[PDB]
Amino acid sequence: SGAIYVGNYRVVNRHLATHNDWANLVWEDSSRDLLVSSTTAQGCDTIARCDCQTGVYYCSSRRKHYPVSFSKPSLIFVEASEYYPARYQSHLMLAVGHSEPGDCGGILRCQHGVVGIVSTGGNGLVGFADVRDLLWLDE
Ligand SMILES: CSc1ccccc1CC(=O)N1C[C@@H](C(N)=O)C[C@H]2C[C@H]21
Ligand SMILES: [Zn+2]
Repeated sequence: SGAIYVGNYRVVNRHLATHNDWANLVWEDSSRDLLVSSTTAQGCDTIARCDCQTGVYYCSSRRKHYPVSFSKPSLIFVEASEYYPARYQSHLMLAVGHSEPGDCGGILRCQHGVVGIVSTGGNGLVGFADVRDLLWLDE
């Protein structure tokens, strides 16, 4: 579980999105595991606009924040699931770190703000869905 709240937007994993998110849909992308829904209240999360490759992510399965080195956003194969068939997921960033299925949504942050959220994991790895290219979130 976990969301990003910037201005009149809510950013969640598309596989974890609720009925309200779909009733107030702004943009969704299956290949990125992202969904953006509109909000009534004003959100206050700063989105990072950078090329950072080091940051800190929240791990709800360990109740701890972890510093990580992460890859540049890319097309990375993800195995079949109960939400998506086997496919390349775009704008994904991998790091060495603990991830569990319910850790999806945990925020990855650098010194410049929110980078993205936990999307994939397993085998001593954690994958983050990047949100830095979505410039319309700020505007
Ligand atoms: C971080 S979740 C996790 C953790 C350890 C091991 C396995 C998983 C499962 C995983 O990688 N997922 C990928 C996600 C996707 N983007 O397609 C769909 C939901 C099922 C989540
Ligand atoms: Zn940064």
